[PDB]
Amino acid sequence: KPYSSPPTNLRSLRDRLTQVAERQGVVFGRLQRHVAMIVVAQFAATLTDDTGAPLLLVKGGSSLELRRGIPDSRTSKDFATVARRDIELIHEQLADAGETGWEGFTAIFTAPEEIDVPGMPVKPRRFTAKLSYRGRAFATVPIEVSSVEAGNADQFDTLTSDALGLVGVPAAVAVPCMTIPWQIAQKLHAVTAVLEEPKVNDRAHDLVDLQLLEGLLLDADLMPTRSACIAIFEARAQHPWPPRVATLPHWPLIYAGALEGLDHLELARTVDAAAQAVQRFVARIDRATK
Ligand SMILES: [Mg+2]
Ligand SMILES: [Mg+2]
Ligand SMILES: [Mg+2]
Ligand SMILES: [Mg+2]
Ligand SMILES: [Mg+2]
Ligand SMILES: [Mg+2]
Ligand SMILES: [Mg+2]
Ligand SMILES: [Mg+2]
Ligand SMILES: [Mg+2]
Ligand SMILES: [Mg+2]
Ligand SMILES: [Mg+2]
Ligand SMILES: [Mg+2]
Ligand SMILES: [Mg+2]
Ligand SMILES: [Mg+2]
Repeated sequence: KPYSSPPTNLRSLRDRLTQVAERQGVVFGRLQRHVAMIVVAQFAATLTDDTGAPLLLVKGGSSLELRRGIPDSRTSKDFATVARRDIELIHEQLADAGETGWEGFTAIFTAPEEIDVPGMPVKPRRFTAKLSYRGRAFATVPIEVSSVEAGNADQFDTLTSDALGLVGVPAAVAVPCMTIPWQIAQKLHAVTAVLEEPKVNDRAHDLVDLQLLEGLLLDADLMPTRSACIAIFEARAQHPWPPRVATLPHWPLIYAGALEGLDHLELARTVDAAAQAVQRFVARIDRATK
C-alpha cells in the first residue's frame, strides 16, 4: 500500500500523487505544487557556507505550508527566501544543485531579474525553477530571493514534510526557515504599507497569514516579535511602528479569496473582522515587556 521503491518515471509519479491526493482530502494540483516546492526547498538547503550554516532561509507562504501542513494553510504560488550572500553566488549555486538533482528530480533556473522595492537598498530577485523527474518535465515554480534585513537570518527553524515519503521517495526533508517573529514583522509591514501612485496594496491575503502566525506563537513571550517589528520598521524607514491596519476598498473579495479552503479553521470570516484581529495583535506586541 505504501510504495517500496521510488517511482520509475513521471507518469508513475503523477499516478501515485493522485492516489495520495484523493487518499487524504486534497486536490491533485495543490499536492503537486506542494511536492514541487518541497523539491525546490531541498535544493536550497544544500547551499551552505563554510561552517555548514544555511545560505537560504524559506519565508512567506511556502514556510506556512510547511508549518501547518496543506489542509490548514493558504495555497502558496510563490517560493520566497532570504539569502545571507549575493544572488550571483545564490543563483549559480542553485543551478549547480539543480543539475546534480535530488532523488530523481532535476531543475533549471531562469535568470534573475531585479525587481523594485523602495525600502531596501539591495533589490529582490525573481526567477523560475523548471523541475524534471527522471528527465521529463514536471512543474514550474516561481522563486523570490531577497536580502537579509537586521537579524532575520540570524536563526532558523527546520521544517519537514512527509509528502514525498507517501509516494515512496523515502529521503528525509528538512528545510531551514525564517523564524516566526520575523515572518510577523515582514507581513505586518507589508500589510500596512501605502504604495506609490501606479499601484495599490492588494495584500489582503496577508491578514489570513498573520492570524495563522499568531496562533503558532501560542503563549510565547512577544518581546522577540516586538524587537523584530521595531527593527524591520526602522530599517525600511517607510511608515512608523506601531502601524494602523487599514482596509482598502477592493479587499473584501480578495480576503474572501484567501480564505478558500479554510472553513474548518477559526478565522475571521470578513475582512473587517480580520483587520481588527490583526490590530489587537499589533497592540499586544507593542505592549510587550521584559
Ligand atoms: Mg514518463
Ligand atoms: Mg487526486
Ligand atoms: Mg498513493
Ligand atoms: Mg556573497
Ligand atoms: Mg527569470
Ligand atoms: Mg535585529
Ligand atoms: Mg537557529
Ligand atoms: Mg512579507
Ligand atoms: Mg514577549
Ligand atoms: Mg528580544
Ligand atoms: Mg490615519
Ligand atoms: Mg471564502
Ligand atoms: Mg465570504
Ligand atoms: Mg492578540
